[PDB]
Amino acid sequence: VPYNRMKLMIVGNTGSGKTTLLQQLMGIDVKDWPILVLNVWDFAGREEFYSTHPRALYLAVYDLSKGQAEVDAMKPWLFNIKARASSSPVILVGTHLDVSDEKQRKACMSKITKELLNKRGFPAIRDYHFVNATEESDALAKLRKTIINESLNFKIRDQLVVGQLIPDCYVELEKIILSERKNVPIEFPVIDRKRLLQLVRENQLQLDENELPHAVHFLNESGVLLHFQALQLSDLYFVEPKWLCKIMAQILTVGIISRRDVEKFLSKKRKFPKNYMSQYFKLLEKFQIALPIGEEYLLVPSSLSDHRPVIELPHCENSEIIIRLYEMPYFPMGFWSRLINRLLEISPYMLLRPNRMYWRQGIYLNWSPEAYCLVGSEVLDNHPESFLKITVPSCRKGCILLGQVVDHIDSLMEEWFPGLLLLKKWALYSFNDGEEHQKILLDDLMKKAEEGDLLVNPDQPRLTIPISQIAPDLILADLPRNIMLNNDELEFEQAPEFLLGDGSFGSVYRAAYEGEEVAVKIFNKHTSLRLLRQELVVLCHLHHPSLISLLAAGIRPRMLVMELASKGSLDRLLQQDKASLTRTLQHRIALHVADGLRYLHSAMIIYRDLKPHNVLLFTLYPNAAIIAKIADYGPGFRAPEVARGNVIYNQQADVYSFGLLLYDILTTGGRIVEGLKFPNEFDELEIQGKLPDPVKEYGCAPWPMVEKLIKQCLKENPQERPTSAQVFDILNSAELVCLTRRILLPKNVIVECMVATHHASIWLGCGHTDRGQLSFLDLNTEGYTSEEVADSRILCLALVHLPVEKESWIVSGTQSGTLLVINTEDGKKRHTLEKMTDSVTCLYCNFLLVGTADGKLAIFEDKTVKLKGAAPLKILNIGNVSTPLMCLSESNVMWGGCGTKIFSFSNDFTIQKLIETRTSQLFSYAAFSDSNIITVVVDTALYIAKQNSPVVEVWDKKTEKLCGLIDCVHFLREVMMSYSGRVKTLCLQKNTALWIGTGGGHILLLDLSTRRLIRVIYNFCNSVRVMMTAQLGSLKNVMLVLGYNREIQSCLTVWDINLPHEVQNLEKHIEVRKELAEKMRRTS
Ligand SMILES: Nc1nc2c(ncn2[C@@H]2O[C@H](COP(=O)(O)OP(=O)(O)O)[C@@H](O)[C@H]2O)c(=O)[nH]1
Ligand SMILES: [Mg+2]
Repeated sequence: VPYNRMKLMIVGNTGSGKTTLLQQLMGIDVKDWPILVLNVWDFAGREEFYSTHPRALYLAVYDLSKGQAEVDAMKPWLFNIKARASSSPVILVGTHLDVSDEKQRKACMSKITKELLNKRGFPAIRDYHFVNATEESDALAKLRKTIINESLNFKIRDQLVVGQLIPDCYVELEKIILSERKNVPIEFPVIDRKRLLQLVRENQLQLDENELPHAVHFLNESGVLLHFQALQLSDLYFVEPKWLCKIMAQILTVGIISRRDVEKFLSKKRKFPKNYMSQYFKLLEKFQIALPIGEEYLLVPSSLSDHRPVIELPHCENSEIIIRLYEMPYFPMGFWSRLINRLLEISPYMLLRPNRMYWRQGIYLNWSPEAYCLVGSEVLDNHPESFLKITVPSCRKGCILLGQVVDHIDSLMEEWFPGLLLLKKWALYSFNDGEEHQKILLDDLMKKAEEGDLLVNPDQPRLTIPISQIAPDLILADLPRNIMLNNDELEFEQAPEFLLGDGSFGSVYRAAYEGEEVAVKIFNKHTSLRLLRQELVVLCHLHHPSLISLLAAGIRPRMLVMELASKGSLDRLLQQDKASLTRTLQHRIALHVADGLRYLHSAMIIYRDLKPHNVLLFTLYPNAAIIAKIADYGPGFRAPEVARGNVIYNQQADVYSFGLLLYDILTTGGRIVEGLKFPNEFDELEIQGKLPDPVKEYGCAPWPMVEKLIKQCLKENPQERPTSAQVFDILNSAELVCLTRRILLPKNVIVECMVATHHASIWLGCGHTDRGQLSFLDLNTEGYTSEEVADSRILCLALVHLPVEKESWIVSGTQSGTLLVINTEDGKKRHTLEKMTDSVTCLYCNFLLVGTADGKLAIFEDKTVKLKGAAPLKILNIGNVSTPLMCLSESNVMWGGCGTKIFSFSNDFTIQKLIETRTSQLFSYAAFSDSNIITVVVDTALYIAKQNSPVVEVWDKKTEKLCGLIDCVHFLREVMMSYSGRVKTLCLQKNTALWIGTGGGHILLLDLSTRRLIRVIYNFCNSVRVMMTAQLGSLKNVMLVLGYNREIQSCLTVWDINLPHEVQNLEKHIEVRKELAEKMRRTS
């Protein structure tokens, strides 16, 4: 709809009469003026808004009776206007004509025809008038006509360039919002409830990702409300303009003042939340009201004395100091307060605190007679142009100070006062102490710097000056010793065959430095020096192992010598050698990139470019201290948020980009990268966020943990996405590396036993029901079936393998005592062996050993079990009706548990010793010692776990003695009723790893050679049921951990058998690099 509202900006200096001008025509006094409704902003006082937060017409008002001097005073105002809206209309109005002789009128008339109306650099004043008085006038009638017609003309001009007129149509929903924001009654008008207000007005502009940002954008430009977009009080805090302006302006007027006393006053004036108060102070900085000095003080630039304090500097002879001048036509408004804010952080030691003084128009830092710094404004007669003077003592520390000052000045101007980049840079020098200084432009000194000569007096050759004294910042004399270029080491040709690449900065060649391969950036005639120094500032102070460091810089040919990558960029590797891209290598690359991001984010630097083309590899050797680095720190791969082209980049954009990188790493084919070849789908795909399952879609081997990390990372909402610090923490995990698969079982399925086929599937029992039900899991497809095969509940399964006969059978022992034997190659071949006198408690198989609940051990001949109703070879009575067999271990002598005794068997099935373990109660606790044995692990000692024990007993089988206890509670006691500490199962690996499962979701990794805790693996599931060691169909060895996850959920987790080693190796890796980070940062 045809929006017909436009802003009127009235500017001028204090005492101009501009408010009364407005009155008759009809910090900032804001009121509507229906004529066309104008939103009139009367900048009554020094409202910095015109620089702190700069469809509008400008009315420039000045006092004619003051004259030409006032006209000149308006140049900064005009500059500022042009600097933010050169296309906007400007009407120049002189006032006080009734007390100003026409001499002044025509003097100022000629003044503006000579210096503003026909002068570039000012926003082409559209028209002008002179007014006698605000009583009324024909001049004012004409002015009103001018304002109206010109504002119409302006919007016509916008239609010619922008495409919008004074009835330009804007989405009506935005118009509605304006009205909704008008209707707001809040004591402390700070808005967050806007989300609700959207919901109050039905739900308009529902594209929160696009329409909402546009509405907000409009709301600031249209003069309705205020976002403050890196502040915390920014996005969710929309504030009434009247309060923002009023309160901050008042506090200025309510010069060093302690923060706390300001807080005291403010708390009485307006009871803001202390959180808001911290932001309040931050706003004072950003709006140039007050600058932070120490953490307890504010400078308050405005109102500082403007009578440069008497300062006597040490050093007096011309050769003792260095002087630099900046010639300007006028200082921009706010130039000084911004400059001061930057200069306050200067320090010659950053590579005692200074006695600082403030002039408003200058800063004096003291430190020491050895190194001090004075920056301030000075003006000479017959030279209208104002200008800066910088003075430092001529020595290395003085140089360092100078470098910092001029870098801040140039950066200030590039960001805030472009257009000037005027700024005539002069250096002062003399050929003899006691004489006057001579001026020279730095451009000419640069011409001489290229020659490398002394500055030579053209009239008298005997008089020369070593350039460095005049300009030690043209020659890079302020570099750290560590990066000064040694010209006897650097070896390069600049020949075509060494060209590695180029750009707007010049070109890059391959070279040698101190015997190493390096890359040399050359600033080949591209506004050099300034670009060079900008790069030097960024490169220094960033010293992380994952970044490309600087290996000396040199002004003689203007070079940056940097580290050259040995294996090249990731992108190439992805497309050229998947064999190198092992699972181990991939993980390490992810760590190194994550560190770089964490570091740069803590350094307040947004990378904005994470793609495979930017990742450099320095060795494919998986176990190296440094593998990947991020290039050039300081396309279709964009976050969907920033892809809109209407928001601001931040760490969350980088995080999203990282997630995509990780996705690209996961699928080593670079399948989405191949998608780039069809960019119309590729860029949109990323925008949609609808990425396909990396496993299913590309045929990529499973990698859980990472898979969910990517999903967690790539969220649509920036506030939901993980921080880069968190991303790293997640990547820093042995579990991440070694977890390979996780299969959930169907709801309400309880498996009490497992048999993996050693040849890729698992036979599962089922204790959920009370019926003999046998299930089956296909690891190749994660397929699952199940059928009832027996009456009573299946207790134990065993695999009979007869490779000689080319067949195998599953033996199912159950509660009834029967043995159901089923051919694995033929489900129809089912038969039952001689029924046992009690239930079957365990199976082992060659002989099929059947341990029953009455302590009886049946031994069946290897092949015999094929026949239905077959009887055992022999039967032994070990225990009794109350002492069941529960474990047959063998690692050809058997060992096992019977009640509280440990038995052992020969190859003739004779008892070789009955070790009563009840005597262990002399140690530990009798109710733990006196309990049925659950499992026996046979190594160089026996490891016994008893039912409901928290302690594992270690026995010396050679002497039958207790040789130690393992307290599981203790280990988890060190870890900060899920912590039952009950031991569930014991597995043993011959590399000394001992795997102990427990009641809660924890797995302890112990070191058998020292009996020490390697690591606690936890938050696995609710409870661990069984653990198996099994070789996969790929021949890879893994742990099969079956657990409960009560919602009776249960699941199978597959772990890489080398977990114990990965835990230790990873830990080492992380620590080594940690030390290197400190090494680098400390050198500086
Ligand atoms: N002689 C004369 N004085 C004026 C005229 N316009 C404004 N002034 C005086 O200027 C004062 C208004 O200043 P004001 O606009 O409040 O101050 P400012 O906002 O800082 O410029 C009143 O005293 C006016 O009488 C005029 O046309 N003729
Ligand atoms: Mg006023």
